[PDB]
Amino acid sequence: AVIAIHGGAGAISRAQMSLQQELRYIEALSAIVETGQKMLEAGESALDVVTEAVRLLEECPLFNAGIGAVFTRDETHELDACVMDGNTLKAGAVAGVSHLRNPVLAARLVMEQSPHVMMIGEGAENFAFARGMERVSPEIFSTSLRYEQLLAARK
Amino acid sequence: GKAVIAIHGGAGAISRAQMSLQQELRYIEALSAIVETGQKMLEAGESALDVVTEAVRLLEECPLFNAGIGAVFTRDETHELDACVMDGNTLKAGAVAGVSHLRNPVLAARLVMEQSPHVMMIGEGAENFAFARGMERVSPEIFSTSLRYEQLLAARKEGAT
Amino acid sequence: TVGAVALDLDGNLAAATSTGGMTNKLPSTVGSSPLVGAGCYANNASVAVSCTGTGEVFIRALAAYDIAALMDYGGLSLAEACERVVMEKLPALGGSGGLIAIDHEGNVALPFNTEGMYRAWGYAGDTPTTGIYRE
Amino acid sequence: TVGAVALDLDGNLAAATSTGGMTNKLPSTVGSSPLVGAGCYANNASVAVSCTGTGEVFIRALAAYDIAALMDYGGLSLAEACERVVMEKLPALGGSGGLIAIDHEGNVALPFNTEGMYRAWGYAGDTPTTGIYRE
Ligand SMILES: [Cl-]
Ligand SMILES: [Cl-]
Ligand code: NA
Ligand code: NA
Repeated sequence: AVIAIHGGAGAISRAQMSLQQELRYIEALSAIVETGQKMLEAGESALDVVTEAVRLLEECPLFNAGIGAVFTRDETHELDACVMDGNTLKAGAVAGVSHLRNPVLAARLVMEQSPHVMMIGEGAENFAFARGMERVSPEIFSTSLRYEQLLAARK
Repeated sequence: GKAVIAIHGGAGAISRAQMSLQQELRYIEALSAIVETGQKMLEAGESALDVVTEAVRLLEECPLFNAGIGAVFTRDETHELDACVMDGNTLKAGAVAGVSHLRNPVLAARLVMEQSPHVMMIGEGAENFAFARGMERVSPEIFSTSLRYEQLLAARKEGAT
Repeated sequence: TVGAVALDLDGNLAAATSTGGMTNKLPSTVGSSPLVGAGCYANNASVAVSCTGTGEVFIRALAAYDIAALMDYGGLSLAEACERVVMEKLPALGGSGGLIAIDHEGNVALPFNTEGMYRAWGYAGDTPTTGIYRE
Repeated sequence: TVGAVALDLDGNLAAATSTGGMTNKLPSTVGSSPLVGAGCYANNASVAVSCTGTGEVFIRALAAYDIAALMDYGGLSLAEACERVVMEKLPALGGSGGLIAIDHEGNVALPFNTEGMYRAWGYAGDTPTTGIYRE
């Protein structure tokens, strides 16, 4: 039994970070793989383990998913998630959602409760709200760090 | 290897009991006229990519087939169209999903492939991208046919009046 | 759903797929048609595929790409690959439908597991073949 | 982008991928994350994959499924399959990024061609490994 996680790949410079900044990432990554290793150890499903690990990465403002989502060219947030169950080969996905705190949870909902693999935009949101998921403002995903990265990407 | 095209206008429950020869011949006529256009383009040395684009635009135009004009109805009695195009040479692709205001989705899919760093756009944003590049806005009403409407009524119960 | 695949005189493959979905569908839903590798794929090394049928299943099975991978990596012929995906793997998942496939050698296959598939094909400078029902 | 893959004590593989996309992205664009076979794939018979990086490339290459196909049909090992996709085929399409993969035999791989990939893995009942930079 085994888990891996990622919090995204790309242009990270050692020159751009203090050890104390890098340690927040290492601490966040260890705490989430730990949660998953314990779930696995306890006999939780691969599906509930990747769902919880990605919901935690979503909650963590360090990672570009849920809270700490990057900003679009329009200074908005637009979130996408997928889950796939290797046992049934069932899959579910949402794209272009702004009002769902945990997209991977809406993805799971679509996988379990939709004839379709994929829903988009307000329709995906309304599907999720029709099944008890709460509506949030896109403002909750916004962080100072990701905003400054937008201005730097512009500038 | 010989230049060649194939086309489809969808798969499912087609029964011979359901159709006269003259009804089947509307489909055969439409399918021959589209493959023939594609075989002539190929014969002339036009690209596979331009050929599958023109063939799918013709299938969209033909109200017999469930794409563009003659699209089925949603539960909401409008039309929501999706298309993809892929170039086996460059492995470039373009796709739109959830579009209601573009006459020819496979043409918007081509636009995304050729005129963006993107593979896929969705909903109003896909349409706005397309309109910003000369593509005309249409009312979803243009896709609506009597045949597809009657199939919607056949597939449901009516709400109380 | 509608689709087109082609091999040109330069040996280039291409595929395109367009749809209005399923009658009475929930709005803001997406099937295989706009999804690279599900309802549309083209690769000069392998094949061009347009699919039509149960959207949910075509995505889960990656039908279009699976034809290409069976041929590219498994060394299956187009016919072998199309039989495997359309007549075995989609039905095992409850997938009904079909596809049109042309390989880089100009082989054509128009398999379906359904009652019919509105279909046509033809070599350049040659008379088209058309079909609705089985065979 | 964020991602999780897991093999449970029952031999089940599962994958999940979540993102807010690319900084400064055009609105209504869709990268690999919500697309089965591009940014997320799982199959008990093969592998679970989450991907992160240039979405148009991950989609065009079907990165997640291509790991599964290279193994199932190409007879590459997980390590071989992850090397070939991330170090050869993504760059060939102008693509950068990485993925996390676990096969049904418990092999784990976390390839990336980027400067870093925030990453972590651990067997059950065992000490996790974490990484940011290369090696
Ligand atoms: Cl026939
Ligand atoms: Cl490191
Ligand atoms: Na987050
Ligand atoms: Na049409």
